[PDB]
Amino acid sequence: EVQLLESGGGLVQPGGSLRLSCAASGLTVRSNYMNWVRQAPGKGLEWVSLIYSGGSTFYADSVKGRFTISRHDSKNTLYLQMNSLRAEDTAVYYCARDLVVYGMDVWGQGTTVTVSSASTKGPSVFPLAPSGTAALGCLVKDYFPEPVTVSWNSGALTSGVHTFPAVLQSSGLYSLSSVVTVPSSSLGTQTYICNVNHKPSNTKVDKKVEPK
Amino acid sequence: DIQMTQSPGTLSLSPGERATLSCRASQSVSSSSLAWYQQKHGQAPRLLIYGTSSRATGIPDRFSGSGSGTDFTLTISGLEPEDFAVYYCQQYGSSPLFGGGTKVEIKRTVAAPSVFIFPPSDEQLKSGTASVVCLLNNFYPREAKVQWKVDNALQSGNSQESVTEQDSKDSTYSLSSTLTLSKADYEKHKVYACEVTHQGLSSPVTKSFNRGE
Amino acid sequence: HHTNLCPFDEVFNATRFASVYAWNRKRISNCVADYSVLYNFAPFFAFKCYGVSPTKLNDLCFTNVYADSFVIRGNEVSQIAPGQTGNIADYNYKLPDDFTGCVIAWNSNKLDSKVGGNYNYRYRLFRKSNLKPFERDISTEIYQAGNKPCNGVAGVNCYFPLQSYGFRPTYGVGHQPYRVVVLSFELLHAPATVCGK
Amino acid sequence: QVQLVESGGGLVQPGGSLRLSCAASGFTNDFYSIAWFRQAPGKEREGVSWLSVSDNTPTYVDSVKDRFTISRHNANNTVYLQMNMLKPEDTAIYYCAAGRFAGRDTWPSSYDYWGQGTQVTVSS
Ligand SMILES: *[C@@H]1O[C@H](CO)[C@@H](O)[C@H](O)[C@H]1NC(C)=O
Repeated sequence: EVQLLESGGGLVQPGGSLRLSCAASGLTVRSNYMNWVRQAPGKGLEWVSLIYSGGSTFYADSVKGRFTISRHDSKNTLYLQMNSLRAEDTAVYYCARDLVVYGMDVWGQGTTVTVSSASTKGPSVFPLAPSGTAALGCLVKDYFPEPVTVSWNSGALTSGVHTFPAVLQSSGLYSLSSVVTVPSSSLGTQTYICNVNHKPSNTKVDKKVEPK
Repeated sequence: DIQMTQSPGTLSLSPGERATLSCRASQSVSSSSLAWYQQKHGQAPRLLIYGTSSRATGIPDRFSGSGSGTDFTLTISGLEPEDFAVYYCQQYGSSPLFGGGTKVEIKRTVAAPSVFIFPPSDEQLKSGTASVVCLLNNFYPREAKVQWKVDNALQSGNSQESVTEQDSKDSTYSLSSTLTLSKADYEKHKVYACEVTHQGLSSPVTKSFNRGE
Repeated sequence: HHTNLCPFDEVFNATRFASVYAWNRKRISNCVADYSVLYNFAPFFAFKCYGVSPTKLNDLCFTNVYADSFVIRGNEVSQIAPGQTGNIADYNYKLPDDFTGCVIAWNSNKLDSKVGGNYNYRYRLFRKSNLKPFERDISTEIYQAGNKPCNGVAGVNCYFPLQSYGFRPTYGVGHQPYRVVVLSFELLHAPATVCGK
Repeated sequence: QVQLVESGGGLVQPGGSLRLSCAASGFTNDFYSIAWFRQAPGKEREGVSWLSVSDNTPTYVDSVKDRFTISRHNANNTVYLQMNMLKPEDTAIYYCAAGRFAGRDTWPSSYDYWGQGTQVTVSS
């Protein structure tokens, strides 16, 4: 049972602090090279910090003076203290055990850090009314932060569903659409409801989409 | 400071084909300091190859690595559906340094998009904002052009686009373009249209509606 | 009762050098040493002394002088200095923070790189804690990286601690071999046996 | 509290002269060393001249040996690099670097303190 499990990610305003955790099992953080590696939305992997078993620490230039890597030997847990956070620190943060010549063989699942002055807000859900096959959907507008989940007919409708990646609007709020194509013959006989869930704001919206 | 460059940015091949991914170092380095990682969409990276040519545990034989000094190559002898992902090389210098990554996408036959336009709902108009959505459904290749037209005026600077990942079943993409106006601006115009240009279309396709009809 | 030149030739011009994890030490005594000659030797692209100027060494007498020598790759030369961290400084050869000797280094690609690699030059990759200053660890015990004992068998979380450099002529200078000589000066409550000219 | 202040860069024609200066302050003794590194647009940072302060020993790479002179004025704690017979190959950003040791080293990573760098250009 060799695994890594991150936690502690969340939403912080610029200049704030956040502490990440990475609980190990099987391997021991006391005896390994351990890395933090982050990935900004739509970008590549960036190594961030490294701690030797002997205790030496190293940092990328982009985080020097602000981030601090450490560990708790008894709890078998790795930490990353992040101070003076900036918008460009928004990323998924992974911890990994480094074997150097044998590569980083063990990775966690990642924990998401979002740095923004925007306030948590639930989405407005508006119908995309239909007008062989017809297309309909839901517009999930003006929420923050990521993510939202969208299902159709409580999960009974999955075929032909396209839920698009959100776009960050100039207001700092996210917006996305979820669409589905169905036979036009079923518009008058089948209800279509999009089930929107935004857990950060505890928002649950069911929107029936009918022809206009 | 060593620099790692991966090419191409995107590799388009069909399943069953042989893939060759390039990773170049600005300095000639030992092969024991170069590793490869695979990252599928929405998932964490996983070690693929270490020491330039050694497969990590559980990695199938179709993955191989080679290279010496400055030019390193990842070879996939017969792409399987699960192999279409992003691949990163990584060099161990003063610190671990990842290349920019290469995405391996599925090359399929050309598929023209189905285009749909959605006017803003009456519910949204009550809030003072109007969003117009143009949908491009199940097309390939990924390259496409959406031109918003408002009373025949080409609209630029007030729309945003989003593209789904390649579909697991037909390997197509879909795109949504959202035109955002104030309610007061939306009421100043009659004809709203999106004109779609794509390799699968002999001429541009336009979907439109007249506001209030 | 004639005083001879110190055998620095046997250190700097040895046919082969030691691996850094098993670094060699030569105890030098009862001889005259010209340090300025070494200092003005141009191929020594790295010649650094701490708390003392290299041209002052010829005016000083010591009880003994120690010459440590080994091979590392080029981009690790900066770790052979006081206050350094990294795989070499931490796990292979450690200088004390208050070091007051000299560090000498030069490219040895022509001597130590081999077609097909020189895997006989090795370094310690895995170690649980840092070396003390001037500590030499030649253990080859399997390294336990997890909670399960290895019992001398490499496997999951059980790794051989040493790794080969594999020096090749086609590597860049950062990964080419560099020969290093560290001079330490010892002063005891005893007559001095090593002086400068 | 080590600080390195450089000046003296600029544009010159082939064969012209240029003098760089590096005012080093904050050291607690003379057992430090000053080096001039340069970095071409697409190449690596490479040292061209060195001066060990305590013993006042200069060192030069072979490509500048009869063209560059490094020296120190003790009054203003400034190390000067006189560059004569400049060639187009000399075009680069020149950095002053300081190392906490008496002597010389070709590796940039061996120097703990770096100036902001000054641009030197030789016109074709
Ligand atoms: C070491 O030997 C080489 C030839 O192998 C010679 O060129 C060099 O001068 C010698 N160094 C010294 C310090 O005598």
